Amino acid sequence: AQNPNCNIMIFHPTKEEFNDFDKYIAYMESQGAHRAGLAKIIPPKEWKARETYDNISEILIATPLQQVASGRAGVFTQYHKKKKAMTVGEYRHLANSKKYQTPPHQNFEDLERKYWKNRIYNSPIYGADISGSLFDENTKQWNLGHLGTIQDLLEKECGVVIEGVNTPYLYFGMWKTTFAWHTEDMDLYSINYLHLGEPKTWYVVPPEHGQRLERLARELFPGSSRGCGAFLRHKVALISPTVLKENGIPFNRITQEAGEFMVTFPYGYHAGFNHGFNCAEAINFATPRWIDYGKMASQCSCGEARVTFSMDAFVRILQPERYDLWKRGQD
Ligand SMILES: O=C(O)CNC(=O)C(=O)O
Ligand SMILES: [Mg+2]
Ligand code: NI
Ligand SMILES: [Zn+2]
Repeated sequence: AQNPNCNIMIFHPTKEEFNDFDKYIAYMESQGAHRAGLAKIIPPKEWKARETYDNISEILIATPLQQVASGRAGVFTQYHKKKKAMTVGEYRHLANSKKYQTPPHQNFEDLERKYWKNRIYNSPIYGADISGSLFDENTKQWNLGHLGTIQDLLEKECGVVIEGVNTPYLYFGMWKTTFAWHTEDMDLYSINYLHLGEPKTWYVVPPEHGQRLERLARELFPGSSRGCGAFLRHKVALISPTVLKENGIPFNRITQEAGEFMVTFPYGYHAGFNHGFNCAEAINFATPRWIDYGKMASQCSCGEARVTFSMDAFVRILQPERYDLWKRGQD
């Protein structure tokens, strides 16, 4: 069995190996990459996502989110308070202000220490889930706006034609902006490209150990657990590496820098934070190996998780028994 300790693997494809996306994903899995839940892909040196980022300031963040924390430093929830619209140029200036900017630090480890010590005492503003792309249309390799769609994968594998579309999303971050512990909708893959700016630190639990994280989360967030049998789908709960180590949960960590891709694999729980002003692009995708994970994915039916139009069909075809109750949650 390849990668039996479930370490995060890092890949350096050549320009020739960068042509066929599906084939490279299947290669990475042949080497065991999926066992970690997360992999890093460093693009060939010849490749570029676009020529420059000099003209992005007029993108609108229509609903910036202020991430307000509650709890203790290592075990907290966050709620998202909606703020007034602002441009990317305005958001960048805000990120760089004395109130919100990255503090002085020695290296990524010192910054990680400061994040876990101090996150709860501040409320950084995140521009999340903005439909759009920063890949140039002429970029033919690993262009997250030109991937094969999940609806077409389900059709190729299972023969059933369904409605829905699959498009990318932009994330504009600042120091302390936080992504809570989650897997993807329907336990899909994700791919994330850091277009510009400061790094993003990731934490991940191997898929084969995801239920260990779920059981800890039910202990640590006991009212949320009683409210919903899949409450990590709400994307609000944080648990620090120190707490995970104290409770024996297997995990790994890695820092993504500008110019690098990360892939999350089906049922790989992940969480993390941004080091300073940055812009990432991400999208979900599927392969043949995902289909069995989709059939088994938990669902939020309490009504909190409220998700895309396209997830309807996935539930309807892969989880017909749940369909009824899950749709009660979504209406
Ligand atoms: O970058 C972020 O804020 C969160 N992204 C992801 O969870 C992802 O790509 O799967
Ligand atoms: Mg612009
Ligand atoms: Ni994710
Ligand atoms: Zn719920």
